Amino acid sequence: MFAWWGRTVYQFRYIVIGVMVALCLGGGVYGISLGNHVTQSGFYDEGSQSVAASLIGDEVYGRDRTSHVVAILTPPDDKKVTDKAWQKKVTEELDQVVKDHEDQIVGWVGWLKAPDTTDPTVSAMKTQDLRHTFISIPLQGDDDDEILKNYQVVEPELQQVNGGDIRLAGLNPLASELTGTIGEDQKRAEVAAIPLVAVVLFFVFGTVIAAALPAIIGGLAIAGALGIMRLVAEFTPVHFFAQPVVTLIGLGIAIDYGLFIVSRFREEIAEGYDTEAAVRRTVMTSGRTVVFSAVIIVASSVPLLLFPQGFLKSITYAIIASVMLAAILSITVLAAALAILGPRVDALGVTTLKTREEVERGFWGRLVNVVMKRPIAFAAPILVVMVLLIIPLGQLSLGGISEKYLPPDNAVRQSQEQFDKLFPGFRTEPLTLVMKREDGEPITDAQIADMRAKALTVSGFTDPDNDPEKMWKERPANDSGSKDPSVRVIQNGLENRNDAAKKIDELRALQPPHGIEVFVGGTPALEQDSIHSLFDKLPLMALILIVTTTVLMFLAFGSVVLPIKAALMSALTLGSTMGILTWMFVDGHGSGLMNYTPQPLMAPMIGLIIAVIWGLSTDYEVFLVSRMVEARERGMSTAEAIRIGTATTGRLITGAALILAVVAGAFVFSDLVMMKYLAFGLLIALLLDATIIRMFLVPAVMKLLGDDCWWAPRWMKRVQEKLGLG
Repeated sequence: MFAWWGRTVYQFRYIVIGVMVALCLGGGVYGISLGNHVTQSGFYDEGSQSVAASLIGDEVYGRDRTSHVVAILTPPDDKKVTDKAWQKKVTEELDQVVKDHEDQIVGWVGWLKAPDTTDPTVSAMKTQDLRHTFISIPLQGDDDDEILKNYQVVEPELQQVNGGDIRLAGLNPLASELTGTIGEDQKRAEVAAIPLVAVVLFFVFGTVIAAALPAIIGGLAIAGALGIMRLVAEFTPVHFFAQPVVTLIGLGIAIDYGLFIVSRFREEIAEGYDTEAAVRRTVMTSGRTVVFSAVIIVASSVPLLLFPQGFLKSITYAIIASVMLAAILSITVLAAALAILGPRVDALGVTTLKTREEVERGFWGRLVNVVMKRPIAFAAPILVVMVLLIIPLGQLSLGGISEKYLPPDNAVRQSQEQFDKLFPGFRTEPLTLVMKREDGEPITDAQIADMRAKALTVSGFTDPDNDPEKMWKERPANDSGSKDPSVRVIQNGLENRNDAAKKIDELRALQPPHGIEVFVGGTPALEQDSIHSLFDKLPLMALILIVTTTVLMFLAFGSVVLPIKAALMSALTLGSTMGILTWMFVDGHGSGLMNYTPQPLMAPMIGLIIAVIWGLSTDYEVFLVSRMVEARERGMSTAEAIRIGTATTGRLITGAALILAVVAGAFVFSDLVMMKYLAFGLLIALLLDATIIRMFLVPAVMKLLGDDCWWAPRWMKRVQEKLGLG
């Protein structure tokens, strides 16, 4: 099978590179337009009750457009907000902005439209000492995606009204700033990471042709994966965050796969085999490991499909479509591309821009004997430090998307927090009570006052009027909503957003008036319903994740003790990495150094970081142990097999982890916080596997385990062979 494709990729090697580089570059120009056909929704549970409350409340009442954009106006030269020459100037300029964009802006509403008003809520749009006043600029669009693209059309000219000084805040000035970090991070990876991965790719192969062939494989994968994600958008939507997690994870692993196929080809050439022999022998060993590695990532990422978050579903498609395409490109393009030029992998050399590898192979031979000869002295201090690193995980707070995902010194984050200080009380996240009747009959004003009465039993709901009768005010209705007599929602905020987990349960516990069914929604209910759905399905994901990666390793290796030693070791790296991230992102240790603000972690990010760490650390255990397993099949003792595998791999795995840490290191400088969280989640897990796990834990435990490392029952070794994996 793998042996068959060894020479089959050589008999037709010219077509194999011809069609595959054509599809990747073909799908590359198609995937250019992915940046347009991509959404931003998918963080809340689309099937929960709070979403139904939020979707029903938008049909009956009106979709809230007041919170789209808020601009804070300030008169120059310490003038107060009563100057008629300034009001006649900036109102003339705002009307000019709306007149120039009648398709994007519906019009602006503010205290400046009626300077001599009596409406209290329009009077609160101007502060006490004057000097400051804000407006609301509602925007056009059906879904949350049109409104953003409409905001980014008017934002340039809108920014120039007062002269240059308007603090644009609200939903869209933040959403444009949050999604705008993707351009910053990916550009940072182009100018500062893709050069650094060219140094590492060269300081492991010594030649131009050798160093550049993984970059060709990595480049085609991105060009190929963006085409498939562009095609997926033609049916179900794909999220904004799915594009970085290809540039981030896929680009770094596609080169890694290209680093073992090019290297094992160079190894079999240095042993004396001909070109067709090595091409036939790499795909039975390295090509077999690359394919097994890719299927282990898919095994780790598909349990995320059990989660209802759309944003997580779009990402696992980006992870599968960039990893499986990275393995295919390796035993296809890179197999043929190496078969075409043969030994000319080492032709070009450094000058067109052995003794160092043997002293490197020698150093790795020395260290493992030190570990094998005294195993418990290494396997015991490491065991406790790792368990000690899982202590901070007990402080796991889960919060929602907010303005504090930017650096604390950000332009828009300060424009937003300035708004909350100047005009308190306008920004609210109430819990809505979407009560509907199946009769299609008007809810009596008594039932409303009766449902409002039961809602008044729960303590901790903001009563700012100092009057328990002006609470649970009916939600204001816009013209765009058609009011069925059956649906009438009431809503009131909370005193502490931490109580939301508690009071949403009490609001559902309130016995509704007879005939009516009350959906509890609001953004605090949208969050606490998405948090709970994660933890109900996280155990089932954990089970499917562990049994699939372990079985896939038993087929990759030949044993059953190594697939369990791996999972035990791979659960240790998970516990330590998430403990540190909780410690440095929830408890904020090291925030001022990286410019972030400590805050609760986003709930779906917890599910993604698990499936990405486990499944990347496991791919490194297959990278390493598969060489020890191959040495055992040549008739070598356990300590001889351990020493041989880990020594002939200490430069490929060390060079592979640098390419991945350079790309992920170019994303730790993200202005978006949860990208820093994921980027650090890679380095901490990655650096822990390539040093503490590879060099000290797996040799000491495999030495302790001895000749039991390779054992597997009789019938199980037959199943692995009958699947053509012998």
